[PDB]
Amino acid sequence: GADAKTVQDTVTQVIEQNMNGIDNLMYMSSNSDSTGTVQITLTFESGTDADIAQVQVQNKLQLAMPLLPQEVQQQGVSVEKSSSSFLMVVGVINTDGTMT
Amino acid sequence: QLLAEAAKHPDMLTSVRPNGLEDTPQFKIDIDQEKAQALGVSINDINTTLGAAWGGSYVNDFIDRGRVKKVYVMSEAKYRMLPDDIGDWYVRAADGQMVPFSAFSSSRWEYGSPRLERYNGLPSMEILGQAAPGKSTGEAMELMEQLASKLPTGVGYDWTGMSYQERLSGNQAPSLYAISLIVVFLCLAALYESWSIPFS
Amino acid sequence: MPNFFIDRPIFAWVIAIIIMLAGGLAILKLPVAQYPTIAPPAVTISASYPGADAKTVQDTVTQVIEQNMNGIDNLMYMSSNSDSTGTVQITLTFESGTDADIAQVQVQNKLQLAMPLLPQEVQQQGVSVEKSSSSFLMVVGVINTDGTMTQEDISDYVAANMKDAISRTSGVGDVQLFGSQYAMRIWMNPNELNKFQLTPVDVITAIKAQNAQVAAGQLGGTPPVKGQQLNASIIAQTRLTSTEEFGKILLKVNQDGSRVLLRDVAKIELGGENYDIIAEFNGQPASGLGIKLATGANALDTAAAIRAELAKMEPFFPSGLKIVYPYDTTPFVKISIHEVVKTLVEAIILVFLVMYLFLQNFRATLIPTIAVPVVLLGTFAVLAAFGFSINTLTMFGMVLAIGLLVDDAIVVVENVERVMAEEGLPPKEATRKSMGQIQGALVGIAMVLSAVFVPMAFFGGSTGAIYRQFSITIVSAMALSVLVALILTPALCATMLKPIAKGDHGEGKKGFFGWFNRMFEKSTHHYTDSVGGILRSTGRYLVLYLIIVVGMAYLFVRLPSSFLPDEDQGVFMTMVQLPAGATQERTQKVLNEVTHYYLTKEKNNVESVFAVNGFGFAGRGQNTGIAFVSLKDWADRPGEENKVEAITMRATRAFSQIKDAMVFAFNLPAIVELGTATGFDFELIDQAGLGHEKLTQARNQLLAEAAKHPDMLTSVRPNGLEDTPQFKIDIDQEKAQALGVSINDINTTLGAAWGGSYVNDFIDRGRVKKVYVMSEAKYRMLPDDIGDWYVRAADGQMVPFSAFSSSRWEYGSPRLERYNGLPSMEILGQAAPGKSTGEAMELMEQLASKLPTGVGYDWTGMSYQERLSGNQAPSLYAISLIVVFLCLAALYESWSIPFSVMLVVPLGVIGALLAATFRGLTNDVYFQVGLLTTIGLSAKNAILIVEFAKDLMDKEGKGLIEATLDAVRMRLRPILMTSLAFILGVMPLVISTGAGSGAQNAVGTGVMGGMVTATVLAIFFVPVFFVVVRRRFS
Amino acid sequence: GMAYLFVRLPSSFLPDEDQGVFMTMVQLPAGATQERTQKVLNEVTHYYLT
Amino acid sequence: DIAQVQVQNKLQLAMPLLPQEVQQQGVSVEKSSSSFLMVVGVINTDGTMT
Amino acid sequence: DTAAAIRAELAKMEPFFPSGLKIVYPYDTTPFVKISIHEVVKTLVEAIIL
Amino acid sequence: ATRAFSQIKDAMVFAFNLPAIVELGTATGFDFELIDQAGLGHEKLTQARN
Ligand SMILES: N[C@@H]1CCN(C[C@H](O)COc2ccc(Cl)c(Cl)c2)C1
Repeated sequence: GADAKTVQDTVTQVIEQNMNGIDNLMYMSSNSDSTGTVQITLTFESGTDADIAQVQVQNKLQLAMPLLPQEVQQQGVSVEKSSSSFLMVVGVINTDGTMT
Repeated sequence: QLLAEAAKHPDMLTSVRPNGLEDTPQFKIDIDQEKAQALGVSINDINTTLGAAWGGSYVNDFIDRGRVKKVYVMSEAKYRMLPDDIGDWYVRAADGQMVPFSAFSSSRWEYGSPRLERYNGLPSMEILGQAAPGKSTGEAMELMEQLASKLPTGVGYDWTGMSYQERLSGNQAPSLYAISLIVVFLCLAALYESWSIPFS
Repeated sequence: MPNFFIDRPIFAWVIAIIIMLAGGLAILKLPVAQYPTIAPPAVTISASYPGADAKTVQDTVTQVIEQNMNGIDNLMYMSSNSDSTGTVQITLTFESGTDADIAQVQVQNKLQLAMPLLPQEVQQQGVSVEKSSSSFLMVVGVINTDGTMTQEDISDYVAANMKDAISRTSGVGDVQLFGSQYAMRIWMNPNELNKFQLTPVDVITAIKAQNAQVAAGQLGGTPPVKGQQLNASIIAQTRLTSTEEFGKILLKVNQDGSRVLLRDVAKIELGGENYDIIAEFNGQPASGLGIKLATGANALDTAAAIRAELAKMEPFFPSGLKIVYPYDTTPFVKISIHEVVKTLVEAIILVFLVMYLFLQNFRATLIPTIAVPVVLLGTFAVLAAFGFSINTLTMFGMVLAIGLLVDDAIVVVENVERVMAEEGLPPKEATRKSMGQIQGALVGIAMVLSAVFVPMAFFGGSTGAIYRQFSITIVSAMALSVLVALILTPALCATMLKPIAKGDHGEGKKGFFGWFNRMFEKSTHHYTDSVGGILRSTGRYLVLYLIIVVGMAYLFVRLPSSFLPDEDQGVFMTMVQLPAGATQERTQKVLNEVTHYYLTKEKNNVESVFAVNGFGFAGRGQNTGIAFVSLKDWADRPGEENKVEAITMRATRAFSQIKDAMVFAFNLPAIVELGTATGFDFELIDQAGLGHEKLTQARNQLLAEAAKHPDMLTSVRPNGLEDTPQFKIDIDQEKAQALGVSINDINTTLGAAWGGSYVNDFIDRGRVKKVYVMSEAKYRMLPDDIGDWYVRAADGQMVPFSAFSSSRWEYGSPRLERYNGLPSMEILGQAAPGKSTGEAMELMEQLASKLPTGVGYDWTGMSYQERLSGNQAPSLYAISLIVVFLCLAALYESWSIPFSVMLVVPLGVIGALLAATFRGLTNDVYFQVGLLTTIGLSAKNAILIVEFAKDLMDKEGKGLIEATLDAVRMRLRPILMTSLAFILGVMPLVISTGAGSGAQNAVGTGVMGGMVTATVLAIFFVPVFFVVVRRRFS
Repeated sequence: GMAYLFVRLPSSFLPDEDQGVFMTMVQLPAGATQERTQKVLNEVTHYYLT
Repeated sequence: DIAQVQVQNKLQLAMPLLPQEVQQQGVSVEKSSSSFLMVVGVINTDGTMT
Repeated sequence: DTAAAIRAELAKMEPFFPSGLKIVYPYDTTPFVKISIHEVVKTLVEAIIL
Repeated sequence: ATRAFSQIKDAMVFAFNLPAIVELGTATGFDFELIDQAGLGHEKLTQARN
């Protein structure tokens, strides 16, 4: 329930302020949505240990966690290895038409 | 301006589009707190009413067929669509009187970005496009950066994702060729014990 | 193998080219830092609970966090401090080699699960887990020369405009703001609050209600009606933005209709989140950014990038804003690296000069000039491969290994030239014969030097980390030198050297060179005659060798020990400690006096003073302060009296006359990450819940007992604060209930007024900033001001604090310490002069054994490492001796001949000690590694002599005495010329007196003395050992 | 001639393949509702299936 | 180590949703064997402690 | 190694125990491991002798 | 011990030795899981297990 500008000021900038100084970080791209979502991707160099990169990103994020609004902590800020492409889509239909 | 310039080159660039959303209108609600206190309606009650009715409020969990699921309270659609539906929602006062939102609230229209993007910590916008049939992606990137060089001051560019890898490969190709040639030359000199055969 | 490359010079050239390319790539890619990771990994948990004393923080925060630090791997120990400023710091120290990231994430995760157990205020302020095992690469301060900006303004500007871009700079690992952003400060007036029957609770509630973000919803949101066309997001109450908006917050409306706003009962401004620390640069308000170097980064490049970025920022600064560098050790690092590189280059040039002086051949002099740089580049490549960086330890290790490198090159080239000038063979066959003579000896020397230097890498702890740099560097350089001596150098000798006649020893030359040749020939004849005379009476010289060994033991025992020399790094520190209960103003006056002294009485030596009033060492309060004094360039400070040593002692002597303040000026440690080399660190543990008072009594008893042993223990002092007066408020709860006053309101009013309360955030210029409500300073200074504060009752009447509470003065700890989860007190000391640290620790343990029941002890810091690595050296060096003996037996095919080599070890060592004894140096790391290199060179010379003698005895019918004489004759020249080259190369280090002169002198003095005595003694002691051994076992 | 050919040869990264699947992105103007997007999506589905 | 890190990174998302009483007791994430390495008991020979 | 560290910690604690308190090891499999490995070493030595 | 404790009518009492490796268990044993995978409930799962 927050504007993109407000969530960017309260969440995105605060988080990405401390995302510098991480090993083998090629670049970073973030976006802030009108629904209050903040999505920050840190792309590292090829051959980097993704587990170590995730641990370092967690270590850098925990410095900013107290500076985020209480509702953000309540919703939970997740740090995890990510991919940008779907391996597959598994759809489910109803051949009888009885299910909406 | 960059997109307009890119549209002028249909023979090289195709389907050049921005990977983002245009600025959307937003409905600003101004809740006057002193009027609410004068009418005897708590500000927390007003906030809860507005958020729950229009935005939906997650209350707590229940059990559906043995699975924990969420319970949501939200306004029915017909009372939630248009800006003039705000008047149908009332809030009880300390004395039990039901006060309308119009009695203590006003509204207006503004504009704002629904999705703000940043690259390397600076505001940015992502653009997507293809190379026209018969053209390569390298030529497309060359034309794109040529067009971007003619933008106002303080507006730079960069390549990301696939284009970043393509740029890196192109940049490091000549050094790869030189190093491989030197390695083969040294290997030949070592094996055949001569500087003549390596050069020949 | 040498024969393979003599016939294939181009293949050897290809190998050399590959080594050179690898070394160049490493040099372009190696990281550069002053020192490597020496301290054990350490993780600090910092939390703040504003307005609380040490005991409140300890009971509500420190103990709760400590009780949940379980299941974390490789933890050596844990310590914690809880200060009267409301701050708790918990340092967890892990075993060396522990992954810092894994330890940090484990600590943070165990703290995540303990977060719900902490007070809501601690959770709101946030608990930060950081890696404290590193130090600042640089400090960039920002001042205003116009006086238009306060400290808070400069800090806010730095946070908003400078910090982000500096953080984005390449090679920057962490940026810490020396200040804080703006905060919405609400300074409440108790009189005005009582006028309108308001309390701080009302202000907090109003701020929370009227400064918030409310989720509103969405127009046409899903699920929509069947004909919806418009979808828009609804915006509602948002955070306030300016002081005007906060001042307009409405607290109440009176019956007459007059409105009470926040501006009426409080002053609204943009201040700082905290006011404990006041930073000044030469008396002007200042902020700053501390910049830490990233892992694997180049310090010089990072500093250059930071300075370039600051220059880019400069044109956009407000009028009067200026950038300064209060603490910058990067110039010291640059000058040190330059000095080491220059030392290497001049060593190569001096080797060239000695080659030309002795051989009188130009193409002979080129061969070492090609070999040595190749070995150095290969060493750089090897260091890059093993994940090492270019630091002081590795660079000085390379400097030390120059001796062995030049020795190998000189041995090969000189032996080839000698064969050419004796047998008259052309270069190729002479090179073949020389390599056939020396190849096995070179391989054995490689094995022996590996045995000598590898055991250094297996020491434990921080000292082990320091000796592993030297071990790896010197071992890699030695291995590459030996490989080059078998691959490239023989090929160069075969391809480049011109033929020499069968009997040309240079006497036919004219000028200086002919005279030099004749002089050296007659000197060699005299030396051989004297050696024969010695071998006729070996017993007297065996007695002399026993005397030498006894003197070596004498000097080794009486040589003081140390870790690293102190350096004049262009900066030092001055700590001021005022009496308990002193305020910020008094500490500021003391700091201003210190700054005036430094900028007037030392204006030719001091560039700036960075006075930080608010925290010092082992404490943080209004009665402590620290000043960071930066010195001018070493070029501008010529002479002994203008260095950090003399300047600091003069400053301390001048400050000794300051009253009501203990002020001490001192130099930085060699490695700031560890304040080691200050004796022993001791922990006195409350093991039975005795309490703070009984622990204080036990500590006092221990200190009194320690004072009774001045001959063993010196300056045994507590590393903490004594109990200070505290103002106790006893709230009578029955009275509070009787008058209708809730205890929650009473406590909230008291804490918010006198301690300050963080309420919520607000958006200033697109940044979140905290909102604080505190009493205006006028009304929270003295006990009487307690009577100015009222609390509203349920009946609506404002009751004063005097109606339901009494007050008194008690004593309490302003700083509570814990070690390994138990209450503790830290005691620092050092052994008396002439006493070792181990025996001082033993006496401390004996004294502690007689302390009251329930009081234990532990050793932390450097004492813990000393107990870990105390007995390692003798065992590893016994293994080294055994391996060296086995390698020598393999080389010589004899069980006894090895001894004739192994006896050379004292001959060099004694000299080093003498050089260390006369110059006043100590047994530090540099001295020990230089001693090892001298031992290696002496062993190399003895090995070559014994190899030549035994080859003469075996492959020819020459006798023991005749073979020994001919061997010493053949080996005299290379020994002398190598010793001359190395001594001349290390002369600058001995004579150095500028920047980095401490380490340079430590490295050079021992090397000089050991080389001189080894060259003088071995040349007629090794033949004695060989002859005696061959006579006994035959 | 080799240098001339090298300089004029266009560059890319990897050839595009026919993987049996592709995507179609649809973006309506700002403020458009789910029903209009569904209408546009129904058109795209019709195109591919007719 | 990494398994525990990932498990706790997923658990801190659920932690806010757990009952406050559960949080006050302390949720623990551990990586240990299912069997006791040892049992260290404590008695009072004097019999003066319960 | 963990058992040895635990024993060292208990040895550190023991001097400060209240009078009568005493530690026991009702369940420790370490002695079995020690004796088994020692027995295998003894069999190796005896095999060399034989 | 098991034969003697079989006479205890108040409880199921079994004495047992641990295996060489605790986790491996018995070489002829199997561990089986019956899953309620249609939202049947606890009672229907109990009936299926019976
Ligand atoms: N955050 C507070 C506020 C102000 N800030 C001052 C810093 O203490 C700067 O003082 C120095 C200067 C040099 C070094 Cl090397 C170090 Cl460690 C500290 C502290």
